Amino acid sequence: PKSMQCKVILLDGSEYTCDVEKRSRGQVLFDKVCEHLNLLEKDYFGLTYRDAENQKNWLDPAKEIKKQVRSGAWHFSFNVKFYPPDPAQLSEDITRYYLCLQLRDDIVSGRLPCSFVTLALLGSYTVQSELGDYDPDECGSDYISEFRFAPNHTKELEDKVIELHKSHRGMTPAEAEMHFLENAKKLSMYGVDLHHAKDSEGVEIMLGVCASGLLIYRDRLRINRFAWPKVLKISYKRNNFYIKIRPGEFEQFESTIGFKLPNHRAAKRLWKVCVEHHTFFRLL
Ligand SMILES: COc1ccc(C(=O)NCC(N)=O)cc1
Repeated sequence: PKSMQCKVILLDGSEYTCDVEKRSRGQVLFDKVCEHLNLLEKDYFGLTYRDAENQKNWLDPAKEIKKQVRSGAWHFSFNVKFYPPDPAQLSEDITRYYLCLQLRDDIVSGRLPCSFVTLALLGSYTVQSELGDYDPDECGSDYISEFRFAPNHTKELEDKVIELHKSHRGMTPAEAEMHFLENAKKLSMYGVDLHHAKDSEGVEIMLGVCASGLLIYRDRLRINRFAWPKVLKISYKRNNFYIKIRPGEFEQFESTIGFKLPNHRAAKRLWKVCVEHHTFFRLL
Protein backbone atom coordinates (compact mmCIF):
# COMPACT_ATOMS: atom_id res chain seq x y z
CA PRO A 1 0.00 0.00 0.00
CA LYS A 2 1.91 3.04 -1.36
CA SER A 3 2.46 6.07 0.93
CA MET A 4 3.41 9.70 0.09
CA GLN A 5 5.51 11.84 2.41
CA CYS A 6 3.66 15.00 3.63
CA LYS A 7 5.44 18.08 4.99
CA VAL A 8 3.31 20.57 7.02
CA ILE A 9 4.55 23.98 8.22
CA LEU A 10 3.06 24.41 11.72
CA LEU A 11 2.06 27.78 13.16
CA ASP A 12 5.23 27.87 15.37
CA GLY A 13 7.24 27.79 12.04
CA SER A 14 8.41 24.14 12.57
CA GLU A 15 7.85 21.26 10.06
CA TYR A 16 5.75 18.11 10.76
CA THR A 17 6.55 15.17 8.42
CA CYS A 18 4.21 12.14 8.03
CA ASP A 19 3.15 9.55 5.44
CA VAL A 20 -0.38 8.89 4.13
CA GLU A 21 -1.64 6.37 1.53
CA LYS A 22 -1.32 8.09 -1.91
CA ARG A 23 -5.18 7.90 -2.49
CA SER A 24 -5.85 9.50 0.98
CA ARG A 25 -8.54 12.21 1.39
CA GLY A 26 -7.43 15.50 3.02
CA GLN A 27 -9.18 14.61 6.32
CA VAL A 28 -6.63 11.77 6.89
CA LEU A 29 -3.64 14.22 6.89
CA PHE A 30 -5.56 16.90 8.83
CA ASP A 31 -6.46 14.31 11.57
CA LYS A 32 -2.75 13.28 11.81
CA VAL A 33 -1.66 16.98 12.12
CA CYS A 34 -4.35 17.78 14.72
CA GLU A 35 -3.38 14.71 16.81
CA HIS A 36 0.28 15.88 16.62
CA LEU A 37 -0.84 19.35 17.89
CA ASN A 38 -3.10 17.88 20.69
CA LEU A 39 -5.94 19.90 19.05
CA LEU A 40 -9.53 18.79 19.75
CA GLU A 41 -11.40 21.94 18.55
CA LYS A 42 -10.48 21.16 14.90
CA ASP A 43 -13.52 22.92 13.28
CA TYR A 44 -11.67 26.34 13.15
CA PHE A 45 -8.57 25.03 11.28
CA GLY A 46 -7.44 23.50 8.00
CA LEU A 47 -4.48 22.83 5.73
CA THR A 48 -3.45 25.04 2.80
CA TYR A 49 -1.34 24.18 -0.22
CA ARG A 50 -0.05 26.23 -3.18
CA ASP A 51 -1.53 25.49 -6.66
CA ALA A 52 0.34 25.58 -10.03
CA GLU A 53 -0.28 29.40 -10.07
CA ASN A 54 1.31 29.63 -6.50
CA GLN A 55 -2.09 30.67 -5.00
CA LYS A 56 -3.03 29.47 -1.48
CA ASN A 57 -5.86 26.88 -1.59
CA TRP A 58 -7.64 25.14 1.30
CA LEU A 59 -7.09 21.36 1.17
CA ASP A 60 -10.65 19.94 0.92
CA PRO A 61 -10.82 17.21 3.57
CA ALA A 62 -13.47 15.25 1.60
CA LYS A 63 -11.38 15.09 -1.67
CA GLU A 64 -8.26 13.05 -2.53
CA ILE A 65 -5.04 14.96 -1.71
CA LYS A 66 -3.50 13.94 -5.09
CA LYS A 67 -6.48 15.50 -7.03
CA GLN A 68 -5.84 18.86 -5.27
CA VAL A 69 -1.99 19.15 -5.19
CA ARG A 70 -2.04 17.50 -8.70
CA SER A 71 1.48 18.12 -10.16
CA GLY A 72 2.79 19.98 -7.04
CA ALA A 73 4.71 18.87 -3.95
CA TRP A 74 2.87 17.39 -0.92
CA HIS A 75 3.71 20.49 1.14
CA PHE A 76 1.05 22.17 3.28
CA SER A 77 0.61 24.79 6.04
CA PHE A 78 -1.60 24.40 9.11
CA ASN A 79 -3.80 27.52 9.46
CA VAL A 80 -6.91 29.01 11.02
CA LYS A 81 -9.75 28.66 8.46
CA PHE A 82 -12.62 30.17 10.50
CA TYR A 83 -11.64 32.95 12.94
CA PRO A 84 -14.08 32.80 15.90
CA PRO A 85 -15.69 36.19 16.57
CA ASP A 86 -15.53 35.49 20.32
CA PRO A 87 -12.46 33.41 21.19
CA ALA A 88 -13.48 33.37 24.90
CA GLN A 89 -16.26 30.90 23.78
CA LEU A 90 -13.63 28.29 22.67
CA SER A 91 -13.59 25.35 25.13
CA GLU A 92 -9.76 24.84 25.28
CA ASP A 93 -6.79 27.07 26.03
CA ILE A 94 -4.75 25.12 23.40
CA THR A 95 -7.24 26.22 20.68
CA ARG A 96 -6.76 29.88 21.75
CA TYR A 97 -2.95 29.34 21.68
CA TYR A 98 -2.99 28.16 18.01
CA LEU A 99 -5.34 31.07 17.18
CA CYS A 100 -2.76 33.46 18.83
CA LEU A 101 0.06 31.92 16.74
CA GLN A 102 -1.99 32.43 13.53
CA LEU A 103 -2.80 36.04 14.44
CA ARG A 104 0.87 36.81 15.26
CA ASP A 105 1.69 35.73 11.62
CA ASP A 106 -1.34 37.72 10.32
CA ILE A 107 0.15 40.79 12.06
CA VAL A 108 3.90 40.36 11.13
CA SER A 109 2.86 39.58 7.50
CA GLY A 110 0.74 42.82 7.28
CA ARG A 111 -2.51 40.88 6.51
CA LEU A 112 -3.92 42.27 9.82
CA PRO A 113 -3.19 46.01 10.05
CA CYS A 114 -2.76 47.28 13.61
CA SER A 115 -2.05 50.67 15.33
CA PHE A 116 1.28 51.24 17.10
CA VAL A 117 -0.39 50.88 20.53
CA THR A 118 -2.24 47.64 19.60
CA LEU A 119 1.00 46.16 18.12
CA ALA A 120 2.74 46.95 21.47
CA LEU A 121 -0.18 45.59 23.59
CA LEU A 122 -0.44 42.36 21.55
CA GLY A 123 3.38 42.02 21.73
CA SER A 124 3.37 42.54 25.55
CA TYR A 125 0.78 39.69 26.00
CA THR A 126 2.84 37.30 23.80
CA VAL A 127 5.99 38.15 25.85
CA GLN A 128 4.06 37.64 29.14
CA SER A 129 2.63 34.28 27.91
CA GLU A 130 6.02 32.98 26.64
CA LEU A 131 8.60 34.39 29.15
CA GLY A 132 6.31 35.09 32.15
CA ASP A 133 6.90 38.17 34.37
CA TYR A 134 9.04 41.12 33.24
CA ASP A 135 12.72 40.74 34.26
CA PRO A 136 15.03 43.80 33.95
CA ASP A 137 18.18 41.52 33.83
CA GLU A 138 17.22 40.31 30.28
CA CYS A 139 16.24 43.85 29.04
CA GLY A 140 18.50 46.97 29.17
CA SER A 141 17.64 50.42 27.67
CA ASP A 142 18.87 48.96 24.30
CA TYR A 143 16.69 45.75 24.36
CA ILE A 144 15.31 44.25 21.08
CA SER A 145 13.13 41.07 21.54
CA GLU A 146 13.65 37.94 19.38
CA PHE A 147 9.82 38.06 18.99
CA ARG A 148 8.54 39.43 15.71
CA PHE A 149 5.67 41.80 16.61
CA ALA A 150 5.02 43.89 13.48
CA PRO A 151 5.63 44.15 9.74
CA ASN A 152 8.20 46.92 10.57
CA HIS A 153 10.00 46.98 13.95
CA THR A 154 11.15 50.24 15.55
CA LYS A 155 13.02 50.87 18.81
CA GLU A 156 9.92 52.88 19.93
CA LEU A 157 7.76 49.73 19.44
CA GLU A 158 10.24 47.53 21.40
CA ASP A 159 10.21 50.10 24.25
CA LYS A 160 6.39 50.17 24.39
CA VAL A 161 6.16 46.33 24.44
CA ILE A 162 8.49 46.35 27.51
CA GLU A 163 6.55 49.20 29.22
CA LEU A 164 3.26 47.20 28.87
CA HIS A 165 4.99 43.87 29.71
CA LYS A 166 5.91 45.39 33.11
CA SER A 167 2.14 46.00 33.81
CA HIS A 168 1.32 42.24 33.33
CA ARG A 169 3.12 40.79 36.45
CA GLY A 170 1.34 37.61 37.78
CA MET A 171 -0.42 36.95 34.44
CA THR A 172 -0.53 33.26 33.43
CA PRO A 173 -0.07 32.10 29.80
CA ALA A 174 -3.79 31.28 29.18
CA GLU A 175 -4.76 34.65 30.75
CA ALA A 176 -2.26 36.62 28.56
CA GLU A 177 -3.42 34.70 25.41
CA MET A 178 -7.07 35.52 26.27
CA HIS A 179 -6.14 39.25 26.59
CA PHE A 180 -4.23 39.01 23.26
CA LEU A 181 -7.42 37.65 21.65
CA GLU A 182 -9.84 40.18 23.31
CA ASN A 183 -7.76 42.97 21.59
CA ALA A 184 -7.07 41.18 18.25
CA LYS A 185 -10.74 40.21 17.66
CA LYS A 186 -11.67 43.97 17.57
CA LEU A 187 -9.28 44.88 14.67
CA SER A 188 -11.25 45.89 11.56
CA MET A 189 -9.43 43.19 9.43
CA TYR A 190 -9.66 40.34 12.05
CA GLY A 191 -10.42 37.04 10.23
CA VAL A 192 -10.99 38.85 6.86
CA ASP A 193 -9.83 36.77 3.85
CA LEU A 194 -9.16 39.35 1.02
CA HIS A 195 -9.70 38.62 -2.68
CA HIS A 196 -8.67 41.06 -5.51
CA ALA A 197 -11.65 41.70 -7.89
CA LYS A 198 -13.35 44.23 -10.20
CA ASP A 199 -16.95 45.39 -9.86
CA SER A 200 -19.50 45.21 -12.76
CA GLU A 201 -17.91 48.51 -14.07
CA GLY A 202 -14.21 47.33 -14.02
CA VAL A 203 -13.15 49.37 -10.89
CA GLU A 204 -10.57 47.45 -8.76
CA ILE A 205 -12.01 46.41 -5.36
CA MET A 206 -11.19 43.89 -2.61
CA LEU A 207 -13.79 41.36 -1.45
CA GLY A 208 -13.33 40.28 2.21
CA VAL A 209 -14.77 36.98 3.47
CA CYS A 210 -15.39 36.76 7.22
CA ALA A 211 -17.80 35.65 9.94
CA SER A 212 -20.08 38.73 9.50
CA GLY A 213 -20.47 38.34 5.72
CA LEU A 214 -18.99 39.50 2.44
CA LEU A 215 -17.28 42.93 2.61
CA ILE A 216 -16.63 45.13 -0.45
CA TYR A 217 -13.73 47.64 -0.19
CA ARG A 218 -14.66 49.67 -3.36
CA ASP A 219 -12.05 52.17 -2.03
CA ARG A 220 -9.12 51.27 0.31
CA LEU A 221 -11.86 51.66 3.01
CA ARG A 222 -14.91 49.32 3.41
CA ILE A 223 -17.84 50.56 1.19
CA ASN A 224 -20.43 47.70 1.44
CA ARG A 225 -21.20 44.58 3.56
CA PHE A 226 -23.59 41.65 2.85
CA ALA A 227 -24.37 39.77 6.11
CA TRP A 228 -24.48 36.02 5.39
CA PRO A 229 -28.22 35.71 6.28
CA LYS A 230 -29.01 38.13 3.33
CA VAL A 231 -27.19 35.78 0.81
CA LEU A 232 -29.35 32.94 -0.69
CA LYS A 233 -26.99 31.79 -3.48
CA ILE A 234 -23.26 32.04 -4.22
CA SER A 235 -22.28 31.11 -7.80
CA TYR A 236 -19.39 31.46 -10.27
CA LYS A 237 -19.17 31.25 -14.10
CA ARG A 238 -15.93 31.72 -16.14
CA ASN A 239 -14.05 34.65 -14.43
CA ASN A 240 -17.21 35.97 -12.68
CA PHE A 241 -18.50 35.60 -9.12
CA TYR A 242 -22.21 36.30 -8.19
CA ILE A 243 -24.18 36.65 -4.93
CA LYS A 244 -28.02 36.36 -4.93
CA ILE A 245 -29.39 38.81 -2.26
CA ARG A 246 -32.77 38.15 -0.51
CA PRO A 247 -35.54 40.61 -1.58
CA GLY A 248 -35.78 43.55 0.89
CA GLU A 249 -39.19 43.93 2.65
CA PHE A 250 -41.97 44.76 0.11
CA GLU A 251 -39.49 44.31 -2.82
CA GLN A 252 -40.76 42.02 -5.63
CA PHE A 253 -37.35 40.57 -6.75
CA GLU A 254 -34.11 39.13 -5.36
CA SER A 255 -31.03 41.12 -6.55
CA THR A 256 -27.92 39.43 -8.15
CA ILE A 257 -24.49 41.18 -7.73
CA GLY A 258 -21.58 40.35 -10.08
CA PHE A 259 -17.76 40.67 -9.80
CA LYS A 260 -14.85 39.91 -12.17
CA LEU A 261 -12.02 37.79 -10.70
CA PRO A 262 -8.42 37.59 -12.05
CA ASN A 263 -9.19 34.15 -13.63
CA HIS A 264 -11.58 31.18 -13.40
CA ARG A 265 -9.59 29.50 -10.56
CA ALA A 266 -9.79 32.72 -8.47
CA ALA A 267 -13.61 32.90 -9.04
CA LYS A 268 -14.02 29.19 -7.97
CA ARG A 269 -11.76 29.68 -4.87
CA LEU A 270 -13.77 32.79 -3.79
CA TRP A 271 -17.10 30.92 -4.32
CA LYS A 272 -15.88 27.93 -2.20
CA VAL A 273 -14.60 30.01 0.78
CA CYS A 274 -17.87 32.08 0.73
CA VAL A 275 -20.05 28.88 0.73
CA GLU A 276 -17.88 27.48 3.58
CA HIS A 277 -18.09 30.73 5.68
CA HIS A 278 -21.88 30.92 4.99
CA THR A 279 -22.37 27.33 6.29
CA PHE A 280 -19.93 27.64 9.23
CA PHE A 281 -21.29 30.95 10.57
CA ARG A 282 -24.97 29.91 9.98
CA LEU A 283 -24.30 26.99 12.45
CA LEU A 284 -21.72 28.44 14.93
C1 LIG B 1 -18.75 24.98 6.62
O1 LIG B 1 -18.04 24.27 7.63
C2 LIG B 1 -16.81 23.69 7.34
C3 LIG B 1 -16.28 23.79 6.03
C4 LIG B 1 -14.99 23.34 5.78
C5 LIG B 1 -14.23 22.78 6.82
C6 LIG B 1 -12.86 22.32 6.49
O2 LIG B 1 -12.56 22.01 5.35
N1 LIG B 1 -11.95 22.23 7.53
C7 LIG B 1 -10.57 21.80 7.31
C8 LIG B 1 -10.45 20.28 7.33
N2 LIG B 1 -9.34 19.75 6.72
O3 LIG B 1 -11.31 19.55 7.86
C9 LIG B 1 -14.78 22.66 8.10
C10 LIG B 1 -16.08 23.10 8.36
